[PDB]
Amino acid sequence: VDELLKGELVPENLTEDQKKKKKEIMEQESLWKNPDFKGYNKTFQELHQLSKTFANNQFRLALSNYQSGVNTIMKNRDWVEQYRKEEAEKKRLDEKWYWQKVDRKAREERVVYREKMKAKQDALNYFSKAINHLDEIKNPDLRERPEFKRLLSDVYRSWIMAEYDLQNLPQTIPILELYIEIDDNEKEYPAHKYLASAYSFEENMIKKTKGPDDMLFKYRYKKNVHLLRATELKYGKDSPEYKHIVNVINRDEVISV
Amino acid sequence: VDELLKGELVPENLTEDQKKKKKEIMEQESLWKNPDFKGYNKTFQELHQLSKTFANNQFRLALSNYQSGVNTIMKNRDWVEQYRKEEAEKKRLDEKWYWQKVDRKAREERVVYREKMKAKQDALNYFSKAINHLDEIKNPDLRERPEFKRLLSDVYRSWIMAEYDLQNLPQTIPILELYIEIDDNEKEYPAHKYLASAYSFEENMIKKTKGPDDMLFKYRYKKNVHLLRATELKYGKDSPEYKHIVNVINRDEVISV
Repeated sequence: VDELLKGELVPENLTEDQKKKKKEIMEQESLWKNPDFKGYNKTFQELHQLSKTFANNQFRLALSNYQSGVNTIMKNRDWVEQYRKEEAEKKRLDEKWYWQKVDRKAREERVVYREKMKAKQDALNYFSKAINHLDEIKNPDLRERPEFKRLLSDVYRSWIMAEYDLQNLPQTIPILELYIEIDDNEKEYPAHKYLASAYSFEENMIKKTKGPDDMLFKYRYKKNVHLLRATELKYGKDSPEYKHIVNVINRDEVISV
Repeated sequence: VDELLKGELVPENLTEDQKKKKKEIMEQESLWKNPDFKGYNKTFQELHQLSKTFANNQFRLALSNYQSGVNTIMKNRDWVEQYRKEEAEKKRLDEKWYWQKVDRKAREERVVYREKMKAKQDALNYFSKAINHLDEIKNPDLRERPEFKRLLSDVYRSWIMAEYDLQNLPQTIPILELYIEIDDNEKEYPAHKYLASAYSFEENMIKKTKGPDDMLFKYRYKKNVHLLRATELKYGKDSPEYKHIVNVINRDEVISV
């Protein structure tokens, strides 16, 4: 089942009394129809943010931004694939020595690396906008629907992957922790694999800058927990990989005998 | 019986009158409930240092540091054992001379000695922190409990053992003397063995630097006293070993006939 097939958050249209109640409100607003009205006090007008119309409108804005960021990554890979194909298929009439071939290859790598970093930053901008649109949906009931969770995981997953490619490891930690709190996302080993690297980066920075010992241990403890969890999720418990990790964790961690 | 099994100093929870006194104070503190209060005069809040909550909190901090220091020492021996195992099992395709094997061996000894001292220094910092935590437990009654004496000896013993390895012998004298004043640690021959070496170091320094003669004798006398006591505690009085030490000490000391 595809949760984003219809491109909507909650379908809005049953009680006879409720239909009667809605009818009189419609007539009341007809009497006071004033498109030029602007409420001095915004408290009443801000109640619209809890409506289904606001959530549906915000959902498509976040959906559109998510799609735009996805296109940026996909087109970048397609262009890079095409670029190497065209570079290899063109003739080199002045290329006869091996060190010339090495130098040409390094030029291609710089071009490819340059465009990948440029694409990642553009895609992250769309994902960051997609995050902001979803964070202003203040209705708790609409936040638990499968459609909301489907997009929120996809937005977080793409954002974390792109932010990791930009070497922004510390900024990936808060999104990853919110990621594993949705449905059964905690059971996915890739989500725990990144947290292993993300906390390892934090641990090195505290050690490199000679930071507080309390922060050093908290990051070191968090690093092993998600590193061990990923080993269990991908290779299984009591596996040879699991046994190897425990020895590494135990040697690194502090134990009392 | 393990005094550190529960990891606490004194278990905190009976008289009807006392239960009434505790009731009225709790009511009074509710009236003046103000989490932002900060006492301008520190004398009254400093009385919290005599509480059981403070002593338990300090005891657990010292316990945490003691465990970390022992982990530092123990993990190092695990690494040293593993390092020697890995070195012997790797292939040496470019080693054919006896002096080459001697040369390769000496590097491993230098690597091992370098890492051991780093572990000893790292563990010593944990023990010195553990020592400081216990010193600010100001309640004499809580200092006589078996749990406190159990941890105090263990912290002192590890700190003394580590500091001797860093060749800082004169620093072990004050800690060793406080060690043999707790329970029946005075009957341990290792305690008096260390004091014999430590006071010998002090005797040489006075002799070498040509210090006062009075300090030369005092370090010499203290050296002999603990040297003889260690011999007695291990091999027994009127033993062949004990007779050997008495001949040495009498020859070394100055006597009048």
